[PDB]
Amino acid sequence: METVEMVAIATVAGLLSLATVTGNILLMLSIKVNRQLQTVNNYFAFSLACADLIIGAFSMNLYTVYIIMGHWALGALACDLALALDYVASNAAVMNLLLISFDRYFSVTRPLSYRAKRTPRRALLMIGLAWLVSFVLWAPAILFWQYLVGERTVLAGQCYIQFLSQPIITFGTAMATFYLPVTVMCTLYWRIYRETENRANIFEMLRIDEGLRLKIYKDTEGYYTIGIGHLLTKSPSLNAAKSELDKAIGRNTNGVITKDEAEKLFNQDVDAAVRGILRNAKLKPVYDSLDAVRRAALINMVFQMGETGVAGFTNSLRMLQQKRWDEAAVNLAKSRWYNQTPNRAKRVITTFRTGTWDAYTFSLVKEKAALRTLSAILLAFILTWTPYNIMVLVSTFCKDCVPETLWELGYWLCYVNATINPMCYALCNKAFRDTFRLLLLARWDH
Ligand SMILES: CCOC(=O)N1CCC[C@H](N2CCC(C(=O)NC3(C)CCC3)CC2)CC1
Ligand SMILES: CCCCCCCC/C=C/CCCCCCCC(=O)O
Ligand SMILES: CCCCCCCC/C=C/CCCCCCCC(=O)O
Ligand SMILES: CCCCCCCC/C=C/CCCCCCCC(=O)O
Ligand SMILES: CCCCCCCC/C=C/CCCCCCCC(=O)O
Ligand SMILES: CCCCCCCC/C=C/CCCCCCCC(=O)O
Ligand SMILES: CCCCCCCC/C=C/CCCCCCCC(=O)O
Ligand SMILES: CCCCCCCC/C=C\CCCCCCCC(=O)O
Ligand SMILES: CCCCCCCC/C=C\CCCCCCCC(=O)O
Ligand SMILES: CCCCCCCC/C=C\CCCCCCCC(=O)O
Ligand SMILES: CCCCCCCC/C=C\CCCCCCCC(=O)O
Ligand SMILES: CCCCCCCC/C=C\CCCCCCCC(=O)O
Repeated sequence: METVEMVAIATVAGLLSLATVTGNILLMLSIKVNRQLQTVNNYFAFSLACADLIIGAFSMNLYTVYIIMGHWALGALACDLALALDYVASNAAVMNLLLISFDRYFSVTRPLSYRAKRTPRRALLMIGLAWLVSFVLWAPAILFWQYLVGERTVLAGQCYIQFLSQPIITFGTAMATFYLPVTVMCTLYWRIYRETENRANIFEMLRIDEGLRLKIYKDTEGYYTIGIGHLLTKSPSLNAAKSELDKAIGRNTNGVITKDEAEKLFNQDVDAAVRGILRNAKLKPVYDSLDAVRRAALINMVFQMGETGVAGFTNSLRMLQQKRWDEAAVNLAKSRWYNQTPNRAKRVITTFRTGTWDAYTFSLVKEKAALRTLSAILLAFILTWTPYNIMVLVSTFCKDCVPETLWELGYWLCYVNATINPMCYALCNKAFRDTFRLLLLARWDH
């Protein structure tokens, strides 16, 4: 290799390493330095940042020395240990994306029953096991394959995994580290998106009908409440209500909360109501029969009158599961419920009639930073790891088809995932972008 090429690769690969080290350090420090970022899902973001910091600092720079020198001059032990660090960190990154996806999946689908398991202690447990499973998966086969075969077939001046020499084995590892994780995460995301728009529609429906209060108030019974009828305490103390609010939110609210904190509290309530419906023998068959829109109209009724109240509408409930909506609408209107809240009752009854949201005027689903970040990091993994996995795919159908130059470039693209991951957080999350900016400006000063 020419000296002109040596300096150029060193500068470009060196700046890439610098951009990767900085970005993942900013991500780790942002979570450390900012309280608003100290959340359960960001424990996984920090864990992912640690894996990407190893890729940037170690893997990238060692790969550069290997390319520039044209051979491996550090010995077989140094080779096998460096391969172990590289594969274990790359797999720990994939396993961390799986932890982010699953946590986000359960927190949206099961907000009540999962956010009782969703502690920083359980995040740390899942993180450690992800790093341990990653090590136990790659490191023993990297170091001991030569001993099971009876020969080290990797030549001196060469560094690669011996068991990956056959393309089908490499394809097997690609199925387990790319194809299956990606299919699992895409399926998890489509469920997360569908649930989010479903839950947002129930929130906007009840916001119109019941009303949203961002400050502590008293309900009809005189108990302290917040949001869309979220009971804080039965205790006749405002400080007891404020303390129960801070325990539920995770911050010193002082009796005032945001719409998103009021939506999170409402989604636990939807889960509590849906648990009741499925446990009630009179509401369970009708709810199972109904579609997503009519399910929300039943939830609306439950939120207003209670479990037994809605169960009192025996003939309307029968007509709704028989798909005779015009008939069900007649019986629902001839009630004390319609007489008290005519505007709200008509809107609910129309929802049961049409099966649409026409009685209300709903906006498209507001994609929150969490959903957007998840989609961005998933697309970042698919984009940067696709070239290498296509190269693996074609190598199974054609022996030595893939040029050495292409393996080299596809490996570099895998590494680029570690560079673009902190960018996904900065583009999607305002709090990350401002903390990254704050930290960079603070470092520039002094
Ligand atoms: C999920 C497990 O991970 C993978 O399936 N991966 C797919 C792409 C290949 C990638 N690396 C790229 C650098 C290569 C290299 O020569 N590294 C040294 C300079 C010699 C030892 C250090 C080794 C292979 C690792 C990540
Ligand atoms: C050489 C060091 C580079 C490392 C920087 C850290 C990576 C994070 C930065 C990239 C994200 C870009 C931020 C711009 C936000 C624009 C928001 C938008 O319009 O959606
Ligand atoms: C956080 C993970 C650890 C980061 C440590 C980074 C060190 C790895 C970088 C590679 C360059 C150093 C390798 C020296 C090889 C040259 C010696 C020789 O010519 O034989
Ligand atoms: C209760 C399920 C057991 C979870 C054990 C997870 C093993 C560690 C590896 C991490 C990545 C694997 C996929 C993520 C599963 C997490 C699901 C959960 O939150 O329980
Ligand atoms: C993502 C999974 C792909 C990784 C492939 C590895 C599969 C696991 C099997 C490995 C068998 C080798 C274990 C090493 C045994 C050590 C023997 C000894 O004591 O010398
Ligand atoms: C995200 C979906 C992307 C679709 C994947 C299809 C595009 C393939 C990607 C390009 C890089 C692969 C390079 C293949 C080189 C092997 C051919 C050869 O023998 O020279
Ligand atoms: C990540 C930003 C870096 C900027 C992109 C430019 C660097 C990538 C390209 C350089 C590698 C060389 C590719 C051309 C093939 C040369 C063939 C050969 O080496 O035999
Ligand atoms: C300061 C660093 C300058 C940036 C590098 C320039 C990158 C431009 C993009 C195209 C890829 C260049 C690859 C060179 C091919 C030469 C082929 C060879 O002889 O190996
Ligand atoms: C021309 C297609 C572009 C493919 C993108 C590959 C990613 C490049 C990013 C990192 C820069 C590393 C410098 C290139 C190393 C030289 C390898 C070689 O061509 O022999
Ligand atoms: C609120 C604070 C956030 C704390 C989150 C802690 C998560 C744990 C992080 C991962 C550590 C994984 C181990 C990394 C190995 C590095 C070893 C090395 O330097 O080679
Ligand atoms: C986990 C802690 C790791 C500690 C770092 C150890 C660094 C490894 C040092 C180099 C030893 C190289 C082994 C020599 C094998 C020669 C084989 C050959 O050249 O074919
Ligand atoms: C025991 C289950 C009964 C269902 C609760 C509904 C009680 C009806 C009366 C009060 C209206 C309050 C406003 C709506 C929010 C209620 C939240 C909830 O308790 O799930």
